[PDB]
Amino acid sequence: AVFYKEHKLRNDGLVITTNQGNIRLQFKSEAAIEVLYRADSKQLPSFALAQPESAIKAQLTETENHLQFSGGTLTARIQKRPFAISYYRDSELLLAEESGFQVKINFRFYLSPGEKILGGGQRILGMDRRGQRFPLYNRAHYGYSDHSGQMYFGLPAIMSSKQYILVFDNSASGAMDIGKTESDILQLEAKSGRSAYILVAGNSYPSLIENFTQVTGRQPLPPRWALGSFASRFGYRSEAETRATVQKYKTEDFPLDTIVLDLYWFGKDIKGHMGNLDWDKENFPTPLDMMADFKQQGVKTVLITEPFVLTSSKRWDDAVKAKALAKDPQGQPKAFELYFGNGGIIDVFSKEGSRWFSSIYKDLSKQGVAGWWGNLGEPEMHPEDTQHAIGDADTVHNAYGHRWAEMLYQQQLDQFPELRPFIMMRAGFVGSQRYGMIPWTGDVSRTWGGLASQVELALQMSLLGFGYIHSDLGGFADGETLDKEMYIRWLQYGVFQPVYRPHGQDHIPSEPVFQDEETKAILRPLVKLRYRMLPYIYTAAYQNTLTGMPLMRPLFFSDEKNPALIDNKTSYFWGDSLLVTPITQAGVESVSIPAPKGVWFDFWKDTRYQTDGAPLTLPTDLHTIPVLVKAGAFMPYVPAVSTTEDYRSDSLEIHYYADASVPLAQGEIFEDDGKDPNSIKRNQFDLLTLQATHTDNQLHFQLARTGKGYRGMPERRATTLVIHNASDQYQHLDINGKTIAIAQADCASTPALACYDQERRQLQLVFTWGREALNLRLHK
Ligand SMILES: O=S1(=O)O[C@@H]2[C@H](O)[C@@H](O)[C@H](O)[C@@H](CO)[C@@H]2O1
Ligand SMILES: O=C([O-])C(=O)[O-]
Repeated sequence: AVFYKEHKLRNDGLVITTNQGNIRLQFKSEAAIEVLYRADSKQLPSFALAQPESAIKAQLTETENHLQFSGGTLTARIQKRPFAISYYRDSELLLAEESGFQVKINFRFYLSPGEKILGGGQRILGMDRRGQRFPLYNRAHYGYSDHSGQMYFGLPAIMSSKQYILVFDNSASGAMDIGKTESDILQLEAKSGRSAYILVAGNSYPSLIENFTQVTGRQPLPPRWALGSFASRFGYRSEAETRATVQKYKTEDFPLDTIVLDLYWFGKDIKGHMGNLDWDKENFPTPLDMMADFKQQGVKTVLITEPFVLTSSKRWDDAVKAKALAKDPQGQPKAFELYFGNGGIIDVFSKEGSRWFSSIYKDLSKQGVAGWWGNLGEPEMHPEDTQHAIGDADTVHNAYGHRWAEMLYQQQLDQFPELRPFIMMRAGFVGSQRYGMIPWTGDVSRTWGGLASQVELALQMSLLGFGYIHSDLGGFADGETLDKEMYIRWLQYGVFQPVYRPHGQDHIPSEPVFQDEETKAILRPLVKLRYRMLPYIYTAAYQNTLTGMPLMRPLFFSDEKNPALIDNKTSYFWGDSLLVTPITQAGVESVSIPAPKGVWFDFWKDTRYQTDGAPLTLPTDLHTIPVLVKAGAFMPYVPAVSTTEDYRSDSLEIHYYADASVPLAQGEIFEDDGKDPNSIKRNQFDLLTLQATHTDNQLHFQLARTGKGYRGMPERRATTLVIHNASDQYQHLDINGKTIAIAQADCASTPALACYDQERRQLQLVFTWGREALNLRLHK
């Protein structure tokens, strides 16, 4: 039994006093509030908030039985007796406390009937997690397939169909019960740590995510090369083998930006060497030459590092001596048995651990390393009596990887202020995106079920801040012989998800260049397609940096007033315009795609479909997976290159999908130098926009460029605009008032400026796109 006693308004925050203690409410923006219970006491600081000490002016009003604390869109309604806070956007009930806070740490809230709940991060349980209970304790799930209540990267956060996000801003071993134990109760609990939650509201799912990333952090734009092709396996055993793999990509004509080196770079065996963090010179004898030779071919090098230093490693004595390791309660270095052997964990929460670890990254980055892979940051083993500078293992567990990322991000920005850090990690916390974390879904089995779970995993992480969530393409764990069909399907899906990184245990090849002729004839043009689509992908990335909009969006974005779509985890949006339906079983002959009402085109075949609600049945083939294009889409391409180091947009090819049903459409292409962390902030970019206006007798395109440009930017781009489903009635074209006749023959066979292909229903326009506005008008 809890009740209101008294309140103060101080430094813009409302401090309430109950019979059981102090509660501090600070608005972190107009649509986001931090509620800290036990505000009187010493607690761990926030990990989730990008600006933990901010509070914006709010309107407090008092009545008899209630208080009302309001920012712009979000209102906290604080009932006095019994004490219960509830949350409103306008006068719509988002979320009400039941008992609220208790003692362990425990928060309890009501769930409205029919409310659907996404969240928890990586779980394979269904998209609506209501009716489920699971732990908040990051932990490996080696060889998972079609089920998991607990894996590498949990998030103490949910997204509701009421269009709010709730963050349990707590790093400790805990649990989430989403109306499982009691129908109508959401319960959050932890063993220790901060007793705080954060509620964020939105008018729509895009605005919600914008609001969320506003307060938890925005991903800075990764380097363009992160959207390229990675060569990876576990693992290249030598410099010779790694040079041969870069060579194989060249001699097989597959694009390649980055080669990833697994744990054999620092020692000849899986066991016994972890913590060396230095080249195994018997197997990598000339690594500066190696990395420089690769950079001559436009190829970057990424190295795996782990949080553990083994007692058998070259660096044990030094790490002990520097006080870099986490300690036991006696106060000496804590050592424990890992798979790899006996060892300690680097204390990234301490000054001495951070400096020691940072110095090692600095030395290797100076040698040529372009990016970093941080593996096992759950941490994979983490005994409860391990003591970090700010708390014990069970208190800090779910923030270890988060702090590892922050440490490494700050370090890379300090060493290379003109480059974008590349940081790939397995485990983090809410807001780790603000440190550039690129997560992957761990050690997935080489099974169809492993593939069939990846969309669910990607969407759950994308919705809560992680745009670059991806999988080990082809599958990682076990298997004895390649499942060729599953592999092909996985690398096809690969094209339409955030990072193109095939990776697996090296008894079966993960790289597409090591596959048979049929497999390479299928995948080679799709990996080239990935490169041709870089303007589309990089523009989605730019939008993610601006607004948190993820690259993969769920089907439920298409209709916010149909909550039944929340369950779908087989069809998703890649950017604004493509609905992708991966094939997740062997031998599937056709698919039923639940395309939103409107007009859609087969991406591969140009076929036009219209639907008023009913699904579309498409046949399948081995060469592709089913992709529909939304009418009104602008799909931009550039010619395929071997490496994004050679990237050029001097030649653009843009495909517009016309339909009279879409009378107004827009597209955007974001260009910059692909490497500068300050390009957006300083406006050192070239933002191309395209607007189509489609009426009964006219189709009109308005083209423009904004931004201050960048070094090497083309002043003029050769542009081919291909209009799919173009009317055969268009008589003439004006380009900036200059009339041009539309040829009706020989389009593929003449240097035609405007030509209609009657057999394909495509109108092709070729022109020069310079810095000034350009208007193209077609009239009947
Ligand atoms: O248990 S593993 O086989 O899976 C772990 C990682 O998640 C993989 O990405 C990595 O390639 C392996 C070697 O460093 C690790 O051992
Ligand atoms: O829709 C049009 O404009 C047509 O097909 O003629």
